[PDB]
Amino acid sequence: ANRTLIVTTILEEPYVMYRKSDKPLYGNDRFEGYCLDLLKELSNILGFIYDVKLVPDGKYGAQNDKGEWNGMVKELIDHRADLAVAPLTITYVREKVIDFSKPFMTLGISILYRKGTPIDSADDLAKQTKIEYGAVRDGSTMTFFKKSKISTYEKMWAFMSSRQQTALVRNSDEGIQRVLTTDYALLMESTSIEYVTQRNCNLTQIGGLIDSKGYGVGTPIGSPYRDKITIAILQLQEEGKLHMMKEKWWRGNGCP
Ligand SMILES: CN[C@H]1[C@H]2O[C@@](C[C@H](N)C(=O)O)(C(=O)O)C[C@H]2OC[C@H]1O
Repeated sequence: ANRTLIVTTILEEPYVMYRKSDKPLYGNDRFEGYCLDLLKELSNILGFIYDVKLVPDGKYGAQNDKGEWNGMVKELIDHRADLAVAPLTITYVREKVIDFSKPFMTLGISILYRKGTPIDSADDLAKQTKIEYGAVRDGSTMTFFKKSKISTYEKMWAFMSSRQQTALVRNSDEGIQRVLTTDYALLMESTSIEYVTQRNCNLTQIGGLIDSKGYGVGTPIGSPYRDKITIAILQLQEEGKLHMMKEKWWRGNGCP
C-alpha cells in the first residue's frame, strides 16, 4: 500500500480544532475543521491515507538571524512531513524553500481591535501612542512587517521588534485575549478576523486589507505530490467544494 503521508498542521480555528466528544478520540479523529475536510477531499482524489501531526514548536514558520527556519516550514524543509495542510500563507520567501500548491483560499492582513476608537487604518495605528500592537510570532504577518519597505510598516516593525518580548504573541488566542483585556491591536489575516468578529461582538476589523495573498498546501521542494495536490485543489475550486467548505466552517451566528 501507498505509504501513509505525514501531515504537519497547527491548531487554528476554524481550520484545525480539537473535536469535542464525551468519548475517547484517537489519531486523526481528534481533529476537525476546514483543513481536515480539505484533507478528506484531497486524499480521496490522490488515493492516500494520512497521519495528522501538530507541529512540535507550535509555529507556522519564519527565519532567524542565521536564516534557519522553524515551524511547519522547517518540518517540510527537513522532510519530517510530506504535506503541510494548514492556513499556510504563500509568500515569496517561503516559495524559495518549499513547493506550495496553488491557493485554496485568499486573504489579506488587516487589524483586529475592540470597538470605539477613531483608529481607521494602519497609518492611524502607527501614528497614535495610546494603543500598542503586534502579531503572532514567526508567521507570515510578522514577516510581512519585518520585510516591508513601506514607511508606515517599517515603523510598525521597529515598534513590534522593540517590544517583541512583549508585542509578539505565541498564537491567535493569546493575541485575541490581549486585544480583549489590554490596549493592544492584533495584526491578523482577514479570514481569521471574519471568523472571530462574527462570534465576539466586542471585536472589529480596523481598516481594509493591506495586502492580498493565498493559503496553499506546503510540500518539500521536489515533492511528487505538489502538482497532484494543485490539480485536486483546482478540481475542488471548480466544483464549488471549497466555497461550500468555507461556508460550513465560517457560518453562524452573527454580530451587527
Ligand atoms: C490563520 N490566520 C491566523 C494565523 O495566521 C498567521 C500564520 C500565517 N497564516 C502563516 O502562514 O504564517 C499569521 O501570520 O497571520 C499566524 C496567526 O495569526 C493570526 C491569524 O492571522
